[PDB]
Amino acid sequence: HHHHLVHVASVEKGRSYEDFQKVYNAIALKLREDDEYDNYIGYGPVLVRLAWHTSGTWDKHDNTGGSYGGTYRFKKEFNDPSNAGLQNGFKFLEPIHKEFPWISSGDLFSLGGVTAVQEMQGPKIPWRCGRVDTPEDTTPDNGRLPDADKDADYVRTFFQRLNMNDREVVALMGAHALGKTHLKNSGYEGPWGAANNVFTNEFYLNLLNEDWKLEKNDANNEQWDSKSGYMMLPTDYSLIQDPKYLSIVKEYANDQDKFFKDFSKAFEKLLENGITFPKDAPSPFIFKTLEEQGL
Ligand code: HEM
Ligand SMILES: [Co+2]
Ligand SMILES: [Mn+2]
Ligand code: NA
Repeated sequence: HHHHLVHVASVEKGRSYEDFQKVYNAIALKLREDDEYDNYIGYGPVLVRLAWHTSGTWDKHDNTGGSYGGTYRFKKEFNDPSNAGLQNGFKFLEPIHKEFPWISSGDLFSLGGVTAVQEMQGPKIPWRCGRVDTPEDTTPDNGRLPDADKDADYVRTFFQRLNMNDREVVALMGAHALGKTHLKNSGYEGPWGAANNVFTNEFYLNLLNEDWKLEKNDANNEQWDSKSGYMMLPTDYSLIQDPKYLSIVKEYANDQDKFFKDFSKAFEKLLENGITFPKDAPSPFIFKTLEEQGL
């Protein structure tokens, strides 16, 4: 059994590193300017989640979904219950897309995530251009993004569809250092940590070090809560119930640099799943932060 859907990366006509650095800079400047959003968390976390949700529809079996097509712009995916709240990220990106109308939707959504991680002091994420918009009938159906009310076996099985192994899964879930759950979006409420617009290994430290109590929230869903005001989803808590996940959680809690390196690889892989880069395509771009540019 096999399929023949191939998505070849095609560089936006005549564009090079300097063009994409300008898009990065525009995103980063707006992150700095529109910093009141979500009680001064800012838009960084929602842009990371947008990049992940637009990429995380991928199915390795038939190459449907994924970042290439930019299909979140279509109402079926836009209105996926799993994507509730991402509209805020999309709205943030609208004036960026207006200024740089040549960038594909896929490139913009993925670059938004890269920019957010880097501007929030995370590792450098190499990023490749060339995603090409595909039509409305290529939009994947709802239900390909993960449920939160599940255990480690669910998590492991879920992520096999994205060709992610245990280490890649645990690394990727470290992004929950950023932002928070919002009851109206997901039926869960609260942050995973304190410094939730700074990219760190705090998710792993909190998971291991806090005193967690299994509680019911105001939407009648179970979540783990600490006296510090943090929370963990059942899927997150499963990373310390499963012995193979627990070993990796401990590794990243004890070595931020290792987490950063593994996250960077896994996040680039996530954003590139399903894309064929031709042999003569440009090398991955590593963008400078605003702080690096003195901007
Ligand atoms: C089993 C896998 C996962 C589950 C079940 C899950 C679940 C959730 C849920 C329920 C929220 C709250 C949404 C809201 O109420 O606004 C959330 C937020 C978030 N997740 Fe995940 N997540 C998963 C994996 C990931 C991955 C792989 C990434 C990135 C690499 C990620 C990044 C984020 C970010 C950045 C937010 C914050 C959004 C904000 O503050 O606006 N998550 N996640
Ligand atoms: Co098939
Ligand atoms: Mn065939
Ligand atoms: Na400010």
